[PDB]
Order: sequence, then structure tokens, then C-alpha cells
Amino acid sequence: MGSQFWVTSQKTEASERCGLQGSYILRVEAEKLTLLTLGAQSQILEPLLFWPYTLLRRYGRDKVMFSFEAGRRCPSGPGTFTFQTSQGNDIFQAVEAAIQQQKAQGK
Amino acid sequence: MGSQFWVTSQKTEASERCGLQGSYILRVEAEKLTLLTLGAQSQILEPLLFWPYTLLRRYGRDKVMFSFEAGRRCPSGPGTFTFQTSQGNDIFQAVEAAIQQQKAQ
Repeated sequence: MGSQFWVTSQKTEASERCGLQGSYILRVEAEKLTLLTLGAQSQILEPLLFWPYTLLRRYGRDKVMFSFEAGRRCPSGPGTFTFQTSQGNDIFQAVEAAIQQQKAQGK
Repeated sequence: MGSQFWVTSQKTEASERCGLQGSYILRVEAEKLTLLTLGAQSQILEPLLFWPYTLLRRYGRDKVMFSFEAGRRCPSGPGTFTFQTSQGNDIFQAVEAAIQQQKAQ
């Protein structure tokens, strides 16, 4: 389904609105980034939030984190989402290849 | 559900009938291939057609494409589905494993 990274949410209004707190799995997929958590019942990983690439305003990273700005149409509502992690470059790389691959009509 | 590949529909009687045209994601799952299109409003991939492995006559690949024949029992109907892709092999491999694990019980 796509690469997964264990990340920790650092406070922003959007993450606050979505009641995000603590650590999650961010998964880079073909047309979206998904945020996942252990299901309370299922006790396996399940989606908590979707961010279709075509609905993100911008995204970036550094040696300490990964961050992006969801646009109005994203399910979380508009705003910045930032996650602490030392694999910022890796998530950025995968998001970037998904998008180019996707923009190339995908095939 | 499994690994996904971007694919382009190749004109075929069945794909015409199902109305397929353009790019899609072919997802090879534990018991079927699922053809997903990107959501109009949502901008999220969404199931379009599903082909359970036990309902496929055969399938295969080429450096230029991947293809399979659905049996009469598929929701899409019987016929050939071909998708131009340069990953026909990785897909094919994936289906093998999918199917290998299935009857591996």
C-alpha cells in the first residue's frame, strides 16, 4: 500500500482541531498520505486521516521533521500538519515520487 | 490491500463494455485484482472493478503490458483486459505470490 513511518505530531491548529496527539504511522500512498492508528477494537493499523496530493498546498522536511499544508478541500480542513521524525527526507522522497509518477498520467 | 500499479487501458471488447479508458491503479490483493480510479470530488482512489483470482481464466505479461481474461462469473463480465504498463512483470510476480499463498491452504 505504500511506505510507512512512525511519526510524532507536533502541535499546530489543524492537528489540534483534529484532536491529534502523540505518535502515528504516516503512510505515503499513490494519491494521498494517510495517517493511521491502532484500531481500538481491531487492534491493527487503521486510517485516521487522508490528504489527497492534489489537495495539499505544499510540503517539506528537514533533519527533524516532515510538514505539509492541507488545503481547504482536505478532510482535515485547511492548515499545517507537522510531524517530528528523523526520516523527513525519506517521506519527502516518497511523496515526491508518488506525485511525479501520478502526474505522468501515472500510466 | 496490496501493491498498486499505475496502468493505461488498452482497447479491448470487455474494457469497452465496462467503459474503461485512460489511467488507473491496478491493485493486486490477497484474493483479487481491483481496478481503482481517482475520485471526482474526493481525489482519493476508488474501486471500479474487482476480479477474484478464482474467477480468472489466465493472465500474463510483456515488457509493454499486463493482461488477463475474466471468466463469465466476474462482475465485469468475461473477456480480455489489457493494460499497457512497464511493470507487467512486478504485477505478474505479485499475482503469483497472491495466488501461491491462497491455495497454500
